[PDB]
Amino acid sequence: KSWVEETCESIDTPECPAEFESPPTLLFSLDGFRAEYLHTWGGLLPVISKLKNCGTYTKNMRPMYPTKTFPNHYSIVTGLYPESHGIIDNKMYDPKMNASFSLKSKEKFNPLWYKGQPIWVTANHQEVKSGTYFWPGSDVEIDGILPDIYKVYNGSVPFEERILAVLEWLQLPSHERPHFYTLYLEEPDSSGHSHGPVSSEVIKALQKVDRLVGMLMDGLKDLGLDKCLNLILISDHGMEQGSCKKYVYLNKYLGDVNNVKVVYGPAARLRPTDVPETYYSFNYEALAKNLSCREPNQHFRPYLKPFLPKRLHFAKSDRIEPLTFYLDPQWQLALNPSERKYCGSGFHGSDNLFSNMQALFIGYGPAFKHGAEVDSFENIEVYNLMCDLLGLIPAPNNGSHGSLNHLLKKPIYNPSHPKEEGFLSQCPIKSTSNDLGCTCDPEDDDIYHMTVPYGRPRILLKQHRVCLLQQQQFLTGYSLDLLMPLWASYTFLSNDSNCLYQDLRIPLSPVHKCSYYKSNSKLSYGFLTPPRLNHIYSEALLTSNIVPMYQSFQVIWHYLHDTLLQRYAHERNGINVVSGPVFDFDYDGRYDSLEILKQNSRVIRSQEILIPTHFFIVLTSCKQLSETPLECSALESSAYILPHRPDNIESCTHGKRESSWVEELLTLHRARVTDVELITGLSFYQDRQESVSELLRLKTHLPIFS
Ligand SMILES: *[C@@H]1O[C@H](CO)[C@@H](O[C@@H]2O[C@H](CO)[C@@H](O[C@@H]3O[C@H](CO[C@H]4O[C@H](CO)[C@@H](O)[C@H](O[C@H]5O[C@H](CO)[C@@H](O)[C@H](O)[C@@H]5O)[C@@H]4O)[C@@H](O)[C@H](O[C@H]4O[C@H](CO)[C@@H](O)[C@H](O)[C@@H]4O)[C@@H]3O)[C@H](O)[C@H]2NC(C)=O)[C@H](O)[C@H]1NC(C)=O
Ligand SMILES: Nc1ncnc2c1ncn2[C@@H]1O[C@H](COP(=O)(O)O)[C@@H](O)[C@H]1O
Ligand SMILES: *[C@@H]1O[C@H](CO)[C@@H](O)[C@H](O)[C@H]1NC(C)=O
Ligand SMILES: *[C@@H]1O[C@H](CO)[C@@H](O)[C@H](O)[C@H]1NC(C)=O
Ligand SMILES: [Ca+2]
Ligand SMILES: [Zn+2]
Ligand SMILES: [Zn+2]
Repeated sequence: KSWVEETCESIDTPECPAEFESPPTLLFSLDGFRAEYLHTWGGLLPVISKLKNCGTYTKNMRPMYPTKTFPNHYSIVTGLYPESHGIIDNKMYDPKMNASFSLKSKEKFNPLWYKGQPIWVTANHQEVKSGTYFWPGSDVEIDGILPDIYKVYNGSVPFEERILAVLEWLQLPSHERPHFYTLYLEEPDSSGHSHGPVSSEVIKALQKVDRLVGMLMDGLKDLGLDKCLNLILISDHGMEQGSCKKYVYLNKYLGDVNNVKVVYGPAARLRPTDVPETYYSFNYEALAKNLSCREPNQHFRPYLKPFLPKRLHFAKSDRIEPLTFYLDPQWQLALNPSERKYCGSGFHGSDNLFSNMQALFIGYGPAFKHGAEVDSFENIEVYNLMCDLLGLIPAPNNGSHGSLNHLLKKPIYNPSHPKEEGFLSQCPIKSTSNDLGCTCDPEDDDIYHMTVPYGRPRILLKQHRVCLLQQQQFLTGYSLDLLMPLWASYTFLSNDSNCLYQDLRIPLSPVHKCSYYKSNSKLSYGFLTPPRLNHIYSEALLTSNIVPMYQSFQVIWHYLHDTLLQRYAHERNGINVVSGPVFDFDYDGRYDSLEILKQNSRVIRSQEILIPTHFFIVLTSCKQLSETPLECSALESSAYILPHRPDNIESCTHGKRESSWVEELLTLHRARVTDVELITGLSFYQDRQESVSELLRLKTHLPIFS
């Protein structure tokens, strides 16, 4: 009986043959295996389905941006964002090197492109042999290290020969036998491109890849290793059906120009022709503004590199062009119709939150649970997972180590909460009482636990001075070094102007007085905590609850609290809200140091002001609608990092449908709670009853579009 014909068998304890001390780990990749494939064509894939039913499976695995082979395949083995490991796209360019990158090119084998530290390099430093087969970055030597057994990429090599090659390596002597293995197949990406996600060719491809995996499992069985191997069946990205009618050509707005170069695709980037002579000299801002809101329902959008949604983490790299394009699903962008390969073929590279861009993940073996289905997770989390499977100390990556513990029978690493590095001090009443120049028209522990029911946010800032200011409706973490609130937490239940009051607990600043704010200047102040809470709550009009805010953002901020927030309280039976300013001028996704904060502190209206680049807001509710946010058994989190812009060009307000463009902006700039943590230096939910690993799972979560 073949392996696919046999039923499920619990591998609680690894049954390894002699000469094996511990189960090896094989990374089997199926390029272009969209997540919807297994959802829909499960009855046609008996081998893949059994690995799913007897292993650890996830409906959707979220890949990196852009959704391309090389960036994702390299992000898997490095656990790094594409902006950090160097491989931004299949085709890219480095200005500082004056060299282009391509799959079919000599620059591909240049070690100056590959940053970070892949798993095979990590394994080598800790005396662990590795045998790879056609994995991106295996041909090139990183840090002067090459896998003990490698093969320079040759797509002409038959798949059946690739499997046998790995099977031959598994038989090597105990001292010369690799402990980590990789496998790569071009299917069903190849068939996906030429005929589309919904075709007879992909079905034939899926069945082909399915039988090929069955051959591997039969091969493992004949070697007596079917219950002694950890298998991770993964993919790089999904597949979307392209159309000729749904394509964007830049020439229609620019003309047959030759001063700009466009890397075509659903994730388009733009660089000048005179490069690197005018790589920085070229002002992209004008071109971006000249391309925005040209169509009534435009399916593309010009984005300056720091203005992209933070969830993508696609700014802090030299190779990424300062001008990018975000496109709607099923849409690609190019300069001229000649540059593009084809318009009506299957493509990928779209937003990583799109339904069809989702990838595959199946963990099978003694280390993985049997028939366990978990929630979605990013591919950068797999790096740490493999380190635990190979007994390796992971290199510094972007994955939350320990967040995938629920996949393993016996988890190896037990994570802990980050210690508070902040210098927590107290702010008593000391300075009474200045004139604010404002016109106003006519015990403690119980209120604490009510405002921060999951625990106060911890200050990961080193070594920032923070005070805890308690009110009757909210608790705010105030900064003494920046003289403004870092965060404000409050609970909003299902059903419950030019005037201000001086907070005697904080030092007075010239920007706290209303006389500072005129009706002419676009810059004003906004509240972190809505004043219409619970008559009218007056402590929300405290000076310590205001932050510098553009008038254009107030359009979004008011609708967020006056309309959406109240609706969410009815739908989710109340919400706990934590809000605050975000300062990331270096667009790296992490909080700025005191040094760079002072460099970006503008002066306006004769006063020095540090204005936020973004504003974060985290919404927390109960998974059980019968419970209020003060009595959650399990949490329901959703975070947002909203861009603080002087205007609303990104939204195309023109037509004046306020209720439409705002919600679309919120959903677009949704982010992981971890993303908010990383960019603000705060830690949430530390006093929550669930374990750290569970809380990591919660904070690293993102909803899939469509
Ligand atoms: C995802 O995960 C990845 C990996 O963890 C994260 O990527 C890492 O980000 C950090 C923070 O940005 C990076 O650290 C910085 O490294 C830079 C560059 O290093 C080089 O910089 C100069 C080259 O021109 C040079 O000055 C440096 O030379 C020495 O510098 C000091 C001297 O004592 C020494 O410590 C170094 O070892 C070098 O010998 C160096 O060649 C560096 O410029 C940054 O310095 C900042 O911080 C230091 C204090 O540590 C401070 O003194 C400086 O003033 C400055 O503020 C900083 O060290 C790191 O390189 C990244 N790692 C990888 C592998 O990419 C990424 O942040 C994560 N992303 C997200 C979204 O979380
Ligand atoms: N290691 C590699 N080196 C060069 N090309 C590769 C490698 N792996 C896959 N490819 C090619 O990349 C293409 C698929 O990439 P993608 O279109 O982004 O899904 C196919 O043409 C593959 O043959
Ligand atoms: C940049 O690269 C191009 C193409 O190889 C080359 O023609 C040019 O000389 C290079 N410029 C510099 C500054 O070296
Ligand atoms: C690629 O692999 C095929 C099949 O083994 C082989 O015939 C061919 O020689 C290889 N190409 C190169 C460039 O070596
Ligand atoms: Ca920063
Ligand atoms: Zn691919
Ligand atoms: Zn492809």
